[PDB]
Amino acid sequence: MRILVTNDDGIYSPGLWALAEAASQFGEVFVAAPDTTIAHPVRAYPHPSPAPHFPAYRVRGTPADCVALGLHLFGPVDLVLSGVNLGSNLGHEIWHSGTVAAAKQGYLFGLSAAAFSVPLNGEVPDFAGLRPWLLRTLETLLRLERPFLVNVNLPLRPKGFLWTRQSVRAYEGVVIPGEDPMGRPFYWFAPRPLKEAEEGTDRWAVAQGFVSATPLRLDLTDETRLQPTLAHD
Amino acid sequence: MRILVTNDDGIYSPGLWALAEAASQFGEVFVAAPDTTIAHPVRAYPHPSPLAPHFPAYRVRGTPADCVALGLHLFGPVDLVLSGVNLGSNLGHEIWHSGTVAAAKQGYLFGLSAAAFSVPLNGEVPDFAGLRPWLLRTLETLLRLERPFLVNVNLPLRPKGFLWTRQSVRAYEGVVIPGEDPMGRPFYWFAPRPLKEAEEGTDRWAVAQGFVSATPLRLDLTDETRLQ
Amino acid sequence: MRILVTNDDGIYSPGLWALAEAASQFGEVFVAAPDITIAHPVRAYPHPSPLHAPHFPAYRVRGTPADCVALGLHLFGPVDLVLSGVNLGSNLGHEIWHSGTVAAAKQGYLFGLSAAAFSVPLNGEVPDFAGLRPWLLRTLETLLRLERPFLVNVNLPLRPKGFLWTRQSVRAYEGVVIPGEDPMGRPFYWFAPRPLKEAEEGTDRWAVAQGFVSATPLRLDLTDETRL
Amino acid sequence: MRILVTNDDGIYSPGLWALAEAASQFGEVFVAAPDITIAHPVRAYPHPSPPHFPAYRVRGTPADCVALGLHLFGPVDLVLSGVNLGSNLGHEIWHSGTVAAAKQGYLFGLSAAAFSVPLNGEVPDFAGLRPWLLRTLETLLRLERPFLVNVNLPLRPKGFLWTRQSVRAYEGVVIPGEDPMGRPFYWFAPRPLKEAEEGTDRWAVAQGFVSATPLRLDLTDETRL
Amino acid sequence: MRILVTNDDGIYSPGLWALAEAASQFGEVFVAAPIAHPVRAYPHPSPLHAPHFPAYRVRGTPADCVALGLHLFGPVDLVLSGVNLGSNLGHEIWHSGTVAAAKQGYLFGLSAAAFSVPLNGEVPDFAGLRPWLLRTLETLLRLERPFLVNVNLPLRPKGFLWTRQSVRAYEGVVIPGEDPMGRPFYWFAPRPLKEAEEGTDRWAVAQGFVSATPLRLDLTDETRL
Amino acid sequence: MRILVTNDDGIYSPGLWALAEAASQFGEVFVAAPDAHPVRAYPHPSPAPHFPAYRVRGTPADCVALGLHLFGPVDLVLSGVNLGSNLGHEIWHSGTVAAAKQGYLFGLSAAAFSVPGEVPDFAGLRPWLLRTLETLLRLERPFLVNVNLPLRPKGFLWTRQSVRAYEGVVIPGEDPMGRPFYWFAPRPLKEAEEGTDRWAVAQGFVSATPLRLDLTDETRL
Repeated sequence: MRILVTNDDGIYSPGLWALAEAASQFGEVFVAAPDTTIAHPVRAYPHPSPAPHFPAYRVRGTPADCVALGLHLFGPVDLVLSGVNLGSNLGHEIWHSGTVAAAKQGYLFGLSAAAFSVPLNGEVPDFAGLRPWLLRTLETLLRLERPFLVNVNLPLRPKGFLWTRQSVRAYEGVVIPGEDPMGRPFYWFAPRPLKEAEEGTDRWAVAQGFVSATPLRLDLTDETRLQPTLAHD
Repeated sequence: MRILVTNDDGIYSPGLWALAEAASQFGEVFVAAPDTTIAHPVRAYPHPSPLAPHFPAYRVRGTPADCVALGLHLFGPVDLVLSGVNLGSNLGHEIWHSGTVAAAKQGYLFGLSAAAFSVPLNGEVPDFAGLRPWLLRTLETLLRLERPFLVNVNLPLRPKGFLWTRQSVRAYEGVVIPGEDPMGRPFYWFAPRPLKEAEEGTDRWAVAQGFVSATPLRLDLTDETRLQ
Repeated sequence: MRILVTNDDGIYSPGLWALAEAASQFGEVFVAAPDITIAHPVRAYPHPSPLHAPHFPAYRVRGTPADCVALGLHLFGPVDLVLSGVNLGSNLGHEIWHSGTVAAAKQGYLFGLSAAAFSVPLNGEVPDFAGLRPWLLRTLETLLRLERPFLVNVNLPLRPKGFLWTRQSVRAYEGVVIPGEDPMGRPFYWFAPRPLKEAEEGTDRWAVAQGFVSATPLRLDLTDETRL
Repeated sequence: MRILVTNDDGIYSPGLWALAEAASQFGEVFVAAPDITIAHPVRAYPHPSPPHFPAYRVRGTPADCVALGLHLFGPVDLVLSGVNLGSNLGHEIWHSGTVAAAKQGYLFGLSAAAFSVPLNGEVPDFAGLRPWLLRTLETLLRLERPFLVNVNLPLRPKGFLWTRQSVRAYEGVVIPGEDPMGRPFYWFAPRPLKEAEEGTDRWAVAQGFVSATPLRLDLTDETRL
Repeated sequence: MRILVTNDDGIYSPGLWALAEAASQFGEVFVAAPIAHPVRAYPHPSPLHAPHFPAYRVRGTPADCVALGLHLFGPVDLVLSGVNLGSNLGHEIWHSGTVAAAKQGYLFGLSAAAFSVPLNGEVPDFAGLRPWLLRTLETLLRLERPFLVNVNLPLRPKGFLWTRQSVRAYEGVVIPGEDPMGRPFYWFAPRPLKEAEEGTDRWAVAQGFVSATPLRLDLTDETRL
Repeated sequence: MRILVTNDDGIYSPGLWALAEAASQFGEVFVAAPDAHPVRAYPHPSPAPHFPAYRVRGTPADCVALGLHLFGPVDLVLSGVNLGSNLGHEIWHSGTVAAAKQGYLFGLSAAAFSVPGEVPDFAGLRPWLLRTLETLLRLERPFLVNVNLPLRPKGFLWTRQSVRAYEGVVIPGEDPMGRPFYWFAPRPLKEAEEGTDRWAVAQGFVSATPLRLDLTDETRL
């Protein structure tokens, strides 16, 4: 099988190259990464892979742009992988994730897809010690009914793997006033969750030391509110 | 009832004032809007509501989410968070990265009822003197629902109805066509297009039929049918 | 004229005797109501018709409503019309398919006799037969003018104020599946299918909703001549 | 595409899996089988399918299975009901639980097809009927949607045929008798006035032809309005 | 004295209202007739021919009737079930629905009795049954409490006997036969070995006496444990 | 000896063929399962060692009557294994139990077998079936025994029937739609006592309760 690897941090992110080297254990691997709805032009320049040579392209566009060009230039492609993003993509963060959107674009194009992320701020992800678990994870996804759309968060030092649901929490909008060093006022926006992540959620799983894998949906409709509204006698 | 009003087009967008005006008809309106992820600092300066009655307002040099948190601290408590009226649609796959929708969701995450308002664009501009009747009718409907609620609303340019809808979810084809600019440089045309037409009952379908579209949104992106 | 009357609620149901007394206005009445293709046994014992109206011959039957049509035609043969009802409960739209009341009539029609099923919408308040009698007589009068043989489904609201021929209501549906739980934590799904629009004028469902008795001529053939 | 498969015999019927298995040869299959309109509680339970298509046993009717089927698995593009052990021809179509489930599917907006094979004697050879189930399924999947067809496969199929429901007049044969314990009763044995007619599902199955009949939803007799 | 009258033949059985009227002669009578499940219930009119009884028609099992019955008319100190339109003697008790209701009442701490009468043949004259029906309740009411008795009234009582349940062995009589349409079948008509020993419910009602058997709830055979 | 096996879940229930196969290790087995009355039945092919089989268009009791006529003489009637419990009060309305009671009413030894979210792994239960059959086969005949095997038994135990008093909990409620109703969620006053079938299965033990046929309460006659 053939795999397209992209991300949203750039063609130089070591997480991009760690994902591609790991994807290569299961198939032909091709890379298309970002430079940084309507028909637009996209410039794509061949990029030499800094490991087993991977045909790569540097795209002047969005990650979704990469997936589309990556399928054109490298088709056929059976799977679309996005990451590994330097930074988590858990709970409410899934919504806005660029990494996730890349995988979602692949699913919308009919392929199977998965986003991979690791937490930042402090220690940098050690990709050598993460290779085993990256591999294990890929081996599992590859045993799912296709196509699939999955969101993966790997902790810094994984001890396991778990299928998770998204953490969904309420917050109290904390606004704390303050003044900068030179006198100018401002507001410190810092929302705190009203409770701890329940077990079974992606956030929990990563805090316990497990690779979290969440199957995503494309439909945002709240049918439990819609259906009753649409009913008649 | 106290209503916080915001958007993502800017304190200067007419869409924003059309909505605050319409919301006033149901309660005391407060406005907080963007100027143009974790504990971060944000600035906010008073702003005179355009002249229409006066609305306490603020321009926030941050995100629509910041506006919502900043509005609840500056005019709290609040009963409802309305975001829009956005100058561009927010149907289907677009809901995902909607700034307008982002603001409303923020209010929801704070225990409040919320709704985003969008009017389709890229051609002509909306007439908010004509849209007002449909806006009022829509708010009136929303306010009868059980609280809290999270609804996404799209209004066609000149509406002739109203439908509770579901999100249009469609598959695509990665149309990539080679080409060069009249100057000589090569490039790739990316033109994604849906494998089919929007279905009856979806938001996209409703709007194309001249109807206002109202979709109740879920916060959980988890696909439970692939988890169990 | 000879008339065979049955139902699918039982021989003690007042909905049964109301239709019998009513039919007794047009001819001699014989009753056969409850207590598979292969040949099967069926017991039938003489039953005393309630001594409150002109006593009519009757038989309690240890079988199905169709078994009833058959034994009746045999112990009372010959018969001109087979009446089934009055069913305590409605038999409208989609419901016509699995109706025991309609079924008995269809059976009579398949033996070459004219037949009609009578039902009255229930759930909550039970019918008042002294007041339905005029409507039973009026409906019966209307049916006896029809070219024979005929097969008709009749539904009468509790307090009718008119009569109308109707076609079967045919609405689209949505399967509402909302989760819940008994007072023991145990998980379960609440399932209630519901139509997606109001019933149309000219349908049985619309008529009774408006307060008009509804009558629908039925077809035996379920073949959709279109796709063939 | 995606397919929901059910029946009214239960989750253990060979007919059901002989259908799910043939269904998987055209798309993602999910099976929901059995154990009023007012809101009622329904419980489903994860059930191991014997290929491998996710499944559920539903403590409910077949309709319930289509409703639940879609909410726990759906969306879905098609509903399949069967194969029912026992035929569903002519007058029988009226009260078939097999057909009622496909019907519940159409009324929900999807295309639907109910499949059935005669019994009352010898069991069917599913692994030996696969030829025409796949063929019968190919023909339908190409039909203009949405559709609602009733399929009746004879035991040893030598062909196909679009049909019309056989509709016939009957004689209410009633012969008295008495059980061994001397008690009296009446034998009720209805029998048709004449044999099935060419073009009907009942005649087609008797000629060894797989029978499919498109079904209408409105029982209204327009030539009387 | 408050009494809940129920049954399993449904809200329109004359046997049910016949029991209520005999029961009202000894206290206030209330009526309800047909895991944690939801149950619907509606007000139902009592036959204006007898002194008004508050009644409900329940869309569930007779066990439900007793549950909802003690909730709506609570407090109740006696649950009577029947009069069933058919006997409930010997091995029949095990499976009787009329008995089940009374049983449910007992499980709830109340005393209870089930009443049955022979059907299939002729119809029971409750007016000509009211004497012994009344007398039977007088007796039942003198018993220590709570009690749980199965009662069977012959079509024309001329006495009353406390009885034991008839327990008989059977010979599995299966007689071959064929119907009119020519097809074969088997007649299963089990016949007991010996007759019904005297002192048994079956012997009593056959002599022409009302039968009353105190029932137990433990199905265990301690003598083999 | 000669063993007749039936159930009430039908001819395709793996629970019937698991009892039949287990019973074949003790005698010749014959099967008669459901889909003064008339009854029809048709030969049926067994899945696994070959057992003479029959599907009866009738009640479970019918299978027992019809099986003794077709394969008689028979010494033991085995009914099950039912998919779903049959403990305490439940015995009363058990079809599985009613089939065995039929064999008993006919002078034969009889036993009912049942197993309670998930499905039973019969290959793993087999050992407990054999072990349970041998035990039963050592009781004086005729006999009627009710047996419940938990999913993964860890013992055996001759039990009595659990007979608990209840409190009829009725709580008003209403469906999502709007239609109101009554919740009838009865509940036992106490917990299942030690040594009763229900308590026993709860402990993970196989349960076997000899059953009586007389429902008379002689202590009050």
